[PDB]
Amino acid sequence: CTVAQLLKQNLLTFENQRIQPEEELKENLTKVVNYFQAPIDVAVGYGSGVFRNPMIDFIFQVEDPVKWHKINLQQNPSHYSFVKNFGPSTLQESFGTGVYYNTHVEVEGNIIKYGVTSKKDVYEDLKNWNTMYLAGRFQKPVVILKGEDEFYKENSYNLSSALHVGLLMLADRFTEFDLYKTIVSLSYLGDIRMSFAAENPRKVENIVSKQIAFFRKLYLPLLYAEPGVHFIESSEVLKSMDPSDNSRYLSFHQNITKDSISRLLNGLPLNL
Amino acid sequence: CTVAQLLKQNLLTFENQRIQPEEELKENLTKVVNYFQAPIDVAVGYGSGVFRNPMIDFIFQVEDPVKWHKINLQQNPSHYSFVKNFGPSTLQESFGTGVYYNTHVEVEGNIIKYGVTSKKDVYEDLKNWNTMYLAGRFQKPVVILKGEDEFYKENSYNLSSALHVGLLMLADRFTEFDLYKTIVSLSYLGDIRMSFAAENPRKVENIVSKQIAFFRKLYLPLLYAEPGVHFIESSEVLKSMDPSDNSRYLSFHQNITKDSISRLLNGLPLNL
Repeated sequence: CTVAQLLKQNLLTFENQRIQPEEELKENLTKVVNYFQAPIDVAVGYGSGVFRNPMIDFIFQVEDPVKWHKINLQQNPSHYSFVKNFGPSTLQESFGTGVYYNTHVEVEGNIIKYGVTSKKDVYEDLKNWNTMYLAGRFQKPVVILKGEDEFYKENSYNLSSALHVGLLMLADRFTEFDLYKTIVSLSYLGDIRMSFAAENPRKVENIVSKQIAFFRKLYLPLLYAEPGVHFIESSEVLKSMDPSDNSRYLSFHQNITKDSISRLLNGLPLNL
Repeated sequence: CTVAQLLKQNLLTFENQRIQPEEELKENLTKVVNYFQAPIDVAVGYGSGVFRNPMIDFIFQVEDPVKWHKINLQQNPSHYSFVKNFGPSTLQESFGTGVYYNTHVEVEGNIIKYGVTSKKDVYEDLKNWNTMYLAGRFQKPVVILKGEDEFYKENSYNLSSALHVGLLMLADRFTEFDLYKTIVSLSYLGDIRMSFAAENPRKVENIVSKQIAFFRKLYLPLLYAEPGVHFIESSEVLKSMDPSDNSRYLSFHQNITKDSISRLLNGLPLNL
């Protein structure tokens, strides 16, 4: 594969999001997601365990959390930290909100950490950016183990919106490195608040530099299709560049008018 | 004044925050602030009307919004956009929330736009970062027309925490430009969501470059006092540098250990 092939990716089938891991590592993560009996609608993998002893982080989007946590309690009560009372407690309030994390849980010889959240509040964030605490996590390279094509359709507008905010911040001439570092800076605090990011946070430069091939697969097709954003490098260097190359970063030019900025600004989910 | 003088600023008296404008513009601003009959506790000035026809932006922090708006309604009812009902109807739900804005208002020959919010909820954000929508605004150069010494004390931990997040994101060697651009990237989306930022948003490089003298007054003393962060430039060039000089950007080195990053991380308000 080459960087030029990344530009002609089918955006209507969401080919830019179809990031699959190593064939050995793939079904190893399917082994741990098919282990759970409770119905998982969308399974997400991310972190140092997926994008390579390390712990593999997961996100489980569920039809509804109270019933999912019920069945998982019957299957794996050792994952939780329960309370035994002396009286004849809390039933729904503990599981009905936010994302519930279970850390350092062994499943198939893998130390896993999975957060369970409502699929509805993820989709609402992916299209409205109510808090962007969830959407910001998916503006970065992730692996979808289950429910892929349904999730790609909902995240496409989120990815597009992320690039638009980047174009709003960067000037006339910018490099792809400045763009990825900017997109990462948007969700940095939110990923710390949601316990998404590495348990000890990494540097912005290191996040992008080590995942440059997947940041390109995500956003380079959106840059090629975005009207008014021109590639400066010729097609000869794009056909000869490996996506994981950090020796050269592509530079861009964008048309910056009063109408272009207002078009970018008004096409995002967070304006009244 | 020189960049070297900015390094030995009295942090105990919050001298790094005491940003006062031109003497002619300062009296022109307090004439607008003192015009309001309702009691304003902390008057904030920001935007292109303060850091220079343009509209001047304000933020009024009040002890209680419902009784503040009642006094301002009977004094300036033309500022608001009221409703008239045919029946003999909200009362408190319209003002006991968020920040209420009145846009394109003349006060004293100046077209101004002032937002009113609870001083209690500002201090809750300046200390805990519940949403950082309000705190992110004061991580950037602002002018305090009223309630300075009481506001500076509450914002000092906010500024210090902002620099710590920047150090979490920047690598071993970084420039002051990289630090300011990163700090701005943290509050960029939050300022759009709160209508703080200019009604047409500006590029990050322009926000920093045109305000470099005040970003230096804010954060250079904090970098001097921060343990493990050393200035690379010699004291001879710091004594010959004007704070508003964009020709040279100071570079830094920081010591990056697992205990240094954990100290920065756990010293922040947003982790349970």
